Amino acid sequence: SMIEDVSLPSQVLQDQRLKELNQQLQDQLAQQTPYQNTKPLQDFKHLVVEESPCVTVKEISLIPLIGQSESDLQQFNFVIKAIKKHPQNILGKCIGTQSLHNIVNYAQNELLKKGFITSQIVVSPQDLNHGNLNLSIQIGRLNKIVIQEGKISSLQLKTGLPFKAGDIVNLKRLDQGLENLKRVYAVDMQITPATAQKELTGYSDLILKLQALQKVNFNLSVDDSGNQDTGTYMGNIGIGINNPFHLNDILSLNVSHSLDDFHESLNRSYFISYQLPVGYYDLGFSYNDYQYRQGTVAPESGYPVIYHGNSQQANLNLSRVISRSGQHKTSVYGKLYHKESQSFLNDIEINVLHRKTSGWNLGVQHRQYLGNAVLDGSIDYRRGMGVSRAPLWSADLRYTTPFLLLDKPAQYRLNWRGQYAPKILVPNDRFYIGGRYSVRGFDGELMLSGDNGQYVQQEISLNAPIPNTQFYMAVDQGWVNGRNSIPGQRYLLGSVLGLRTYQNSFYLDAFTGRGLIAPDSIKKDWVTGFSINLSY
Ligand SMILES: CCCCCCCCOCCOCCOCCOCCO
Repeated sequence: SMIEDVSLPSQVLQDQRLKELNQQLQDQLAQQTPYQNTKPLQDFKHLVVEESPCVTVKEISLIPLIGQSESDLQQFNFVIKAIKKHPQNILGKCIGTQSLHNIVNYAQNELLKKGFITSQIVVSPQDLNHGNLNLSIQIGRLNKIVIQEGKISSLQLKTGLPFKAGDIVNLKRLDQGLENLKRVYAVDMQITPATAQKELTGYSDLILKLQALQKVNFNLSVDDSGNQDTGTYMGNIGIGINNPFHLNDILSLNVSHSLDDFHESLNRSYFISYQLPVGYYDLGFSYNDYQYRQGTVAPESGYPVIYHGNSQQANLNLSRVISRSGQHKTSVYGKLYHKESQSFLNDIEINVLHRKTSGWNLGVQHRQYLGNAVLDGSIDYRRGMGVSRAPLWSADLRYTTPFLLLDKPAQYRLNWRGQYAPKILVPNDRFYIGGRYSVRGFDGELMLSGDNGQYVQQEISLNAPIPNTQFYMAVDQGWVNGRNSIPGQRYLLGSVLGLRTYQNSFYLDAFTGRGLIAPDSIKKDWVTGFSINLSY
């Protein structure tokens, strides 16, 4: 007997659409604007200079101020570490007033490097009488979080901000907490000195002005893509609920209906996503329900042959920011997933196509800023069971930058996704190319596939003379290789030209494309696509 999932095309397109949807929801979360706060005024190539009166330093130490425990100072030994590490070998040199000023400025830049923007390196110059350079730290702390405007529960502050009153002010934790609050608020954050009767000297007040974002958001989309003969028609209802349980949380709902004339299929899809932050951590869970019907409902033969089936997927996600700055953000994550799928023929179940799978994902993601350019990507390791240690490597890379093109503002965009499988994969685990999600300019009725694969999408958009409009041209490329692939059919090259416009909560995206290079079994026909969305 010949085993066959006649629905494999519709399920591949659903997975690609699911991945695109999850990326768009993650991209909706506002990040902190990039900056370069640790800006060296003077480069510190040479701190020691030849000076009129100087003292020979024989010890560089960090010395507690009044009321400072040495556990408080243990966190700041990197300041003295950096001093002693400097290739000018400060220890044993003759230090006058100008070099001492430079050594202090260097240790303060190092303080700002690690994010302590309200702390200050001071010198206790009395012990220089004995050749001892003794540094001290004015530890700047947080006195009060002040909500000048907007409502926020005490629990929201505790879970969204990884810091509390009385902690040491660090810009990495301020930015993290600010990003968590910007999921549900428009946020204004200011640092001011704390006042006592008329100041608290070592303390700061965090002034927050909050304005809640629209609680309920709707997105209705219709898409009509295909070739000049056949096409697919999609309808999407997206609902975004903002801060429903007052936990800086976001709940997303999506219902999709599709009519694919390429595979004479009808598809419905339900998707729910919940996400809440806990300081540097992030918790998420999602669920997808997918159903299809395939065949001719009223055939000429009088023998109706309908293939239909359902598929469910549940996911639990946990990620933690491990490193961040004004120009980068890095996090590690772990996923737990369970999948279940069954197929039918005229309401009779095909037993050998009943599939339950489960497994876990481990990965790391990074985002990097330089100027107005954004670079972000991830690498993922997956392992899943069946009914057997099937390892899958996944990777992602995206790059965006503005640039001038014939003296008009423009944007360049590159999307790259790659998959490497050491072992044989089942059909659904393969990497597919050709269609709106993998290589544009192809209709997707026939896709190339391999156990290993990668595509790179490239696109340039320029502003139209009309406001809130832009033209774009795109060139995409796909590659498949490894098992489940046959040579000579391993490459796709498509091109797309189109336009996009936004008219007062109405978004249009239309493109016409064609396949440039393809194996003989691929049509290289002309394709069109029209997308309309309404948010309110
Ligand atoms: C440590 C592994 C991280 C994940 C890497 C997966 C991306 C590797 O994809 C390889 C698939 O290549 C298919 C054919 O490639 C031909 C073109 O190659 C030129 C660019 O490498």
